[PDB]
Amino acid sequence: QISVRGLAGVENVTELKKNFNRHLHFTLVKDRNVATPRDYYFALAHTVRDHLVGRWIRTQQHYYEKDPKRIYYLSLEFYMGRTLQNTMVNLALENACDEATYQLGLDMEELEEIEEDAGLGNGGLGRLAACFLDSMATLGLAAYGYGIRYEFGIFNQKICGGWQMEEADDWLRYGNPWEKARPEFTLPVHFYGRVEHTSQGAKWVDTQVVLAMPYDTPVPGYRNNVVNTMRLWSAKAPNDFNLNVGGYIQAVLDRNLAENISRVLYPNDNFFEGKELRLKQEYFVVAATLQDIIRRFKSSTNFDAFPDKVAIQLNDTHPSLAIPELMRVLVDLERLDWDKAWEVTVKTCAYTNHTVLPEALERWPVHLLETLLPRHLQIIYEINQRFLNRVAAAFPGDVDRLRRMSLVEEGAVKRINMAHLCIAGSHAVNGVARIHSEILKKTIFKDFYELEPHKFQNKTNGITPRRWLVLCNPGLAEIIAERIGEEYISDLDQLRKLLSYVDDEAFIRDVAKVKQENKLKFAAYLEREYKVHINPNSLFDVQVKRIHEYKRQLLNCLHVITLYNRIKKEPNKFVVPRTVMIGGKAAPGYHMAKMIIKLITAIGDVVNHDPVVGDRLRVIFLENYRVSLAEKVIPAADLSEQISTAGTEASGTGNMKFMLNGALTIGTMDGANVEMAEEAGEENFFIFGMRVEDVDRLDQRGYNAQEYYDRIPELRQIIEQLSSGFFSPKQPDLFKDIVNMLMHHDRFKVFADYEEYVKCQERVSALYKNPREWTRMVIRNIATSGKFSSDRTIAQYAREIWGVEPSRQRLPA
Amino acid sequence: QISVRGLAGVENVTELKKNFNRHLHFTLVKDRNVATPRDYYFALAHTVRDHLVGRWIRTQQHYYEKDPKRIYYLSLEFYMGRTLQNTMVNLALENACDEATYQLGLDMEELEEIEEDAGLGNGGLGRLAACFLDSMATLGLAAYGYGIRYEFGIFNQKICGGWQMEEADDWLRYGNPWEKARPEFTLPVHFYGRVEHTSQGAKWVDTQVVLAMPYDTPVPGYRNNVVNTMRLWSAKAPNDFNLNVGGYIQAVLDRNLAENISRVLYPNDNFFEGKELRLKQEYFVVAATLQDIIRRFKSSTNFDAFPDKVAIQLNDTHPSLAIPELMRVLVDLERLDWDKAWEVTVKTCAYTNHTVLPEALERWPVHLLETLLPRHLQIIYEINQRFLNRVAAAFPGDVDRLRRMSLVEEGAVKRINMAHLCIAGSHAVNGVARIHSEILKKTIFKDFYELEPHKFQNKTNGITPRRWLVLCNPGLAEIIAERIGEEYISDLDQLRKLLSYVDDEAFIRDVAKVKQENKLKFAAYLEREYKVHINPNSLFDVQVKRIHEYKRQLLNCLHVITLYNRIKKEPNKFVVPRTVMIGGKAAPGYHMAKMIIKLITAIGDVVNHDPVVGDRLRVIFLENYRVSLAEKVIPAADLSEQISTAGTEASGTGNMKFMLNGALTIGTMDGANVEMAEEAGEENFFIFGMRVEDVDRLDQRGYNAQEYYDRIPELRQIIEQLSSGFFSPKQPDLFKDIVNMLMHHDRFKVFADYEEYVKCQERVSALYKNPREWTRMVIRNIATSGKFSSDRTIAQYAREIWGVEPSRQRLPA
Ligand SMILES: OC[C@H]1O[C@@H](c2cc(O)c(Cl)cc2O)[C@H](O)[C@@H](O)[C@@H]1O
Ligand SMILES: OC[C@H]1O[C@@H](c2cc(O)c(Cl)cc2O)[C@H](O)[C@@H](O)[C@@H]1O
Ligand SMILES: OC[C@H]1O[C@@H](c2cc(O)cc(Cl)c2O)[C@H](O)[C@@H](O)[C@@H]1O
Ligand SMILES: OC[C@H]1O[C@@H](c2cc(O)cc(Cl)c2O)[C@H](O)[C@@H](O)[C@@H]1O
Repeated sequence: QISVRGLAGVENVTELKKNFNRHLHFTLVKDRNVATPRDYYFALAHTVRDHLVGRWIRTQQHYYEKDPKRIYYLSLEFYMGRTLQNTMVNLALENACDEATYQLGLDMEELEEIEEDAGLGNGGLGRLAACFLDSMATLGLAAYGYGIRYEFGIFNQKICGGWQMEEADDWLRYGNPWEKARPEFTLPVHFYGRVEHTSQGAKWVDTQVVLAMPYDTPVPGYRNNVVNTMRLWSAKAPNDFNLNVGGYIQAVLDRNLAENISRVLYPNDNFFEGKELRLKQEYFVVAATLQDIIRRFKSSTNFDAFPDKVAIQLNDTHPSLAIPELMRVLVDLERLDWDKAWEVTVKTCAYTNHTVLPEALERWPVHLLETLLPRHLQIIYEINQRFLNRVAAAFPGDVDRLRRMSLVEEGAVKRINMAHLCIAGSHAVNGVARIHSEILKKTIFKDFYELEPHKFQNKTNGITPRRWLVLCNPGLAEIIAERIGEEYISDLDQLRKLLSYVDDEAFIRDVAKVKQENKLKFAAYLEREYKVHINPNSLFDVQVKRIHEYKRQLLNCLHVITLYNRIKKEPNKFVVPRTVMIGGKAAPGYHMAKMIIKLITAIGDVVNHDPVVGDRLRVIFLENYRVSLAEKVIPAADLSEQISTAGTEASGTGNMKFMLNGALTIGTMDGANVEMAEEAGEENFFIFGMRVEDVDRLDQRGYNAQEYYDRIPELRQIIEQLSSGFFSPKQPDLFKDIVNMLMHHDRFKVFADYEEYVKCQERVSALYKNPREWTRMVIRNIATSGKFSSDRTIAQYAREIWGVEPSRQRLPA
Repeated sequence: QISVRGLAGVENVTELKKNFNRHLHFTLVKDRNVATPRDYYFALAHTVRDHLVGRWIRTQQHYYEKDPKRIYYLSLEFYMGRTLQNTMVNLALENACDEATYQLGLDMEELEEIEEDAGLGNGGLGRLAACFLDSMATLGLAAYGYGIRYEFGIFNQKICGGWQMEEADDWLRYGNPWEKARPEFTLPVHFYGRVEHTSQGAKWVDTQVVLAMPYDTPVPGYRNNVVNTMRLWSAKAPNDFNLNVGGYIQAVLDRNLAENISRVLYPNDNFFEGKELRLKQEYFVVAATLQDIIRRFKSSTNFDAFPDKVAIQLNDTHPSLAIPELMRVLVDLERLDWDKAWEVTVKTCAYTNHTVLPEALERWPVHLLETLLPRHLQIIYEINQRFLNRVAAAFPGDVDRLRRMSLVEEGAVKRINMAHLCIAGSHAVNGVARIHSEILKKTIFKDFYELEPHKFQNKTNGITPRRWLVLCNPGLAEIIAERIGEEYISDLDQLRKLLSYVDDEAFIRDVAKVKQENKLKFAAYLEREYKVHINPNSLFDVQVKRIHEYKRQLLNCLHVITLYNRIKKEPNKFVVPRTVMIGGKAAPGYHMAKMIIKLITAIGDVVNHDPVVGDRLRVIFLENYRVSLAEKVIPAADLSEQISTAGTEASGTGNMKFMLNGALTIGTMDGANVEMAEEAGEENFFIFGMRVEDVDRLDQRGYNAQEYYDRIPELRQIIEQLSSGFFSPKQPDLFKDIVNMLMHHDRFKVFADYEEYVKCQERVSALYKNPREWTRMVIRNIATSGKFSSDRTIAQYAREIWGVEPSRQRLPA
């Protein structure tokens, strides 16, 4: 049907059809009379997978023969989403499979909706890892993603009575056709025990053993025939584990204890929970990965060349134990001296920071590490002593600097600062957006920047234009390719050529048409799957992301209520119609976030059923926000809400997704928003609110929310409505905690940005009244979004951190 | 190479080779440079499996269209062993795959040794179910095996310092290519809760739900293109199971609790352990199976025809809850009246008893059933009341009969006698050998036989000649086929034609040659895999079976010691050389059985290292006895030890395996031994010891072991050796418990059969001195083993219990 989706050749379609029928018969053991739609999905999945294997084998054979420097990307999260459509896109199979299935009497889109998301991440950090894997394969890098194969990913969110309910994401229930178990590469991981010192150094003994079994998933590059590997570890008990009948039966049942390590993803985003099971997960991934790395390195004695052949990227502090584990292996097992081992470690490891929020920083209690990883604690202490000796020599007499920079934090409970460990043991440390990286050098890591300025870098985040344009928005990808060709898909900077079409009436009409089509289709989805009615002609105002106080869904709520109150005051006055969509998951233990979800639904209940409002304002909570839902709602959006308090969102990536898909942005100068506005031009962005400097000034003075309440009558009305029980008539005091936090304990200064936000929102509504100029501004956004391709980000990591040159050259098919 | 293994056609071998390479590439994602021998096994397994699927689909399509009466065989155990070779045998693919793999540079036998046993059973009862499935498919019966998919089967046995150590049988580690998960047929199973009474009968409410997910395994018939299904249930938690972060994480981890139901096989053979987890397993299999049965029946309202379309066979009392569960479904859910429901239940269900040992009888505490299955207890009480009302009318005034026949046993703890339940609710009750079935009518079920004589039947056990001749002993199958053709494989009675070859010198030589080849190969195995040296010219004296006091491995031990003592007394006297092999697993909590294993190894330690003995006597404990080991050792045996105390081994099946494979039998007149001796003629069997009547006479008098000790000097010497520490010099009192049990607490009268046993063993050694007459007696055994084919057994069940006619006709290929 459409050009960018590849060729549907006669020979190809015929071959796909016969292989589909083969899998249905031999693989699924069904025929067309008994087959369920899920059987049809699996038949297709297996058919597409067959096209990967040849390329997968020859890519790994290529790396063995050429022996390039290998990149190891260590992460506790890979938010992959669905794999079927992505694989077709990267292999140029989409139109062929579409034709083949059509001739078989099947609708491919319907089959695509059957695949479960691989939800092995919480949000931004997990999705970044997924985008990065795609870009690394597209840029021909010898890269491996290493993580944990969680049996249960991020929970499925159900809304009951306006409240979030969690249910287990049993994503492996029906099987996963994409993974390949590799039990032959099973490795032992050690826990607990004690340290013995001998003539030949230290020994870690009396340990409990857990097995790490790898599962490999192919990562295809974009039409370059490269297929890289994501290797995820699963926890397995050894067969003599804990080994009377009561005794025997119980010993077998106790195997669950060891295997619980890979059972479940911790569902916290941007929040540190110091639980032992989480620490076990962090060591488990690190210990198994490093053994696998060293094994592969030896199968090429001399560890001097290790940093020339290995790069390890630490995704946040979660895999920080890689540093003392590499030291442990090199010193204790390989018998290298400390200084040489440390040189290798530093040159091998690099660290990416993703946050400045104090509650998100990993600080593990010494007593935990003492019991679980006694040898690693000893290595950490020795690392600390030697590091502080350097600090003392560089800044003699500065005793407070020593205490500030220490990896060991003193107090009620002694803790290890994992961020401090990562800086000490890495040759590079980067933030994820220009303003974020500057904040790191100016504030939390200032002392470290003063000691080693060369170590500190910026790598602004990006998103993959394959999943986040071609896959989710084919209609937009097509109208673009009609004008400038297909080359932009792997060179997103080419979108700048679209600036010469900003006055082209044909193109303006096509951009607006594609958006309208996306909006209509998404409006149908909401009726079909959630029985909700929306006006497709209204402005689609959307904030989708995890529920957090810093992301200020509450500020959005205040604006929504303002619009409702202004309508009730002057009902017969014209307003630009809006559909306000807010979606996202709250961490199960985050009470305030759960209260915010309830508030949103409570507002919808009042607003959506007021006859006076009509279809001029609708408030909808998007249930179970996840990658597959993002792929639907993002192409349908007109307005992207990126309204975190300045200095709190390290980068954001959802912002970049909306920009690429034809939405305009209302946002603070926070994270990547600053660079987005710089690229598009500030006149083509709806910027409002305090800058980081203004937040700082307010904190020095003291933030007093009452001041805003006293001086803004519209704001006072909202607070009085919330307090009195307007949005909860049966439970008048339901929202007392929210009002209290806003009035007395608001770390994120919601009131302080309220006035500017509302006024900026008025400017949005005014522009939307003029479809032609709205669309022209949209075109200027899409055209300047090229910087935010993860291909650019990864090319920067490759050249400036890993010391490898990306390649766009095809491998033979 | 050999005829019975089928044709190796040019077109077939070429097709097998290309499909092998396809699977290696597309399925295993390997090439010939990286492939492990395990990859080669899996490539072959997948290749052979492909040939099953067409037949599997058309068999189940056939049953849908023809709608025959369906046989449901309910068992907690299916001891399947390996599947690859069995599948090749039944499909006539063995020579073709042998040729195909040879041309690929691979040894097929080596690949076959890589497959794990499916060890989902303990011994005789589990293996019987497996043999039965094979025969039901070979006889074209619409039959389904229903059980539990245990994650861990029977433990692997390791011998350390002469002691049994258990380790988890992680048989699914590498995956199981034979099974097909069917999550679409997932069914809910209820536990706990309470009973509410309404206007419309009783309701079972507030229950905990566990999901039952089926996995289907194909069961091929012998060259008839029939492929039946074994459906095994796996336990799964619902997604809202148990559904704060501590709270959230723990709730997910607690899913293990529900899923523990299918985790592990209880490793007791012939022994009742009244544990709650076992009760849950029994209900789980019953509840899911019955829903599946009724679903299939409705997909053909009127339950009058239910018994015409459904037969349920209960394998021992383990699935006895099928009776009250069928009543529950019919009465509570389908709203049938009690009397009509009961009529249907009785006509549907039949019960097979496998034991008379009191410790093996299932008697569940009322308090357990009250908490776990409150509605079923109510139904059981009502069944009991109505049954006892019939007893009271038939035998008026006989109050003690009422108490004896009651399903409810009074005492310290009230219990439900599950055997009594099964008789009441079944239209047929059978024992597993003629003497066993007579013992049932004369002793434990005498009252029930008096009430309903028509209900009681015999069905003598059998074994499948496919696995237990063609598969494990191709050389013997071939020399037989050369003389009488191939028809005997599915009509074992034809072996009688071999009686006309008992004086044929060519055949005599061939039978002896095949045995010698088997012995040599097995002697090599022991060196290669266990570093033990044996004389292949010695008599192979073997007792393989579970370790139990009733099976009297101890009596064997006494004979072994007697031979050793007689050699030490007259060293320069000639004796027929023997290799005594004893193997089998002990239940983990069975202390005495574990002591017997230690005794056997202790005897070996002394005997095997005495220079005076030389290679005239060797004692070897066969580690980890299981189906795959049985297939090796049984064809290599000369003498089969079947020496249980008369009246204790219900049938035995190992006995039949040895008879078919050219070993002579030394045995008591117990279980099937009686019928074996009757078939072959008593002169061709080495019978010794007390008959059942003699045991009874001894019990009436009082068994006094001291009498035998006082009157038999050879026996006295052995006991004094055991007591003084001759077989345990470092631990003189190690075997004190064994001596004590033998002297004071021997339920199985070991001493009473000692004299006759030793004298009978002398007659064996004498015959072995004359190879020609030994072999002629062997031929007379093999020739009369036809009765003990499970094809005969199943044909009898079909005609006399299930009311269906077996068929030998091919389905179209
Ligand atoms: O984003 C994944 C897919 O979503 C599809 C898609 C988008 C929607 O807005 C709705 Cl409501 C349903 C749907 O299947 C798109 O049609 C398809 O082009 C895209 O590839
Ligand atoms: O019983 C299974 C298989 O056992 C094989 C077999 C028998 C043995 O005694 C030993 Cl030691 C090893 C072995 O692989 C037989 O050669 C083969 O004919 C048979 O099919
Ligand atoms: O770098 C990817 C994203 O990581 C986010 C992020 C930071 C963090 O410490 C933990 C998690 Cl789970 C996470 O998603 C940042 O908040 C966001 O600014 C950034 O865009
Ligand atoms: O019927 C098969 C076999 O079942 C055996 C048997 C009986 C029983 O109650 C429980 C188990 Cl696990 C078992 O294997 C009998 O002991 C044996 O005589 C018989 O040959």
